[PDB]
Amino acid sequence: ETLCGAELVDALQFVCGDRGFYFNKPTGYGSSSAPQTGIVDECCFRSCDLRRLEMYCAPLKPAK
Repeated sequence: ETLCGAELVDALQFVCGDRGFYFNKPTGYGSSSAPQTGIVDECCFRSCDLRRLEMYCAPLKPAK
């Protein structure tokens, strides 16, 4: 059905891997912030798909 609490973190840990993850979707400057909203709203309170969930993975960088 949905992903919450520990299940949500396990999912984020598995999908994101070494990259790590975050919970609040970015908003961008001099904007509004429905206050601070993110993955709980998208994947726990409601149903989300893999592509949505993967948007909460942090970058990788790299550096050459």
